[PDB]
Amino acid sequence: NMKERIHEYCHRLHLPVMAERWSAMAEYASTHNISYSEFLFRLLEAEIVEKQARSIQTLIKL
DNA sequence: CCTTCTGGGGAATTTTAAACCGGCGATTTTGGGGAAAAAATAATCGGCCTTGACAGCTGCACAGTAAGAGAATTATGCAGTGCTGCCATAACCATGAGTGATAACACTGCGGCCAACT
Repeated sequence: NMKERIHEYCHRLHLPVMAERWSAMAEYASTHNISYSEFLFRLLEAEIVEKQARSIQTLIKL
């Protein structure tokens, strides 16, 4: 199906965040009118928020 | 007594039969090509007719000559040792040439560090 392959690719790119955020943003856009560009913008926003949180945690760990 | 008729023979001419040679029309024969059929030769198939073997197994004996295996004996080639002489090599200095090295930039290999998944 589509969801399983999406999650596969997301994890292969090291983006379980992508699997999680795509669910939320997809639900929101299906419940709203989000142009594909804005949907992608929200996707990248969530990805980089989680990525920056992880990077800060790793730096503090070091 | 005389006249007319007839017959034989030699020469000239005509016709028909026979034989040869040539010309003309027909069949035959030779050559080549294509197709069909027959026969010859080789290979493959089935089957009948006839008989050998299976019945403990073959190792040994003698004949003569030659080969070979083992042991003893002998010959010879290698090695070992001493003394003397000759040839090679090695040691030094000089000069030339080749290669290992050094500087600089570019590309690649290896080790340290960071992150992602189980």
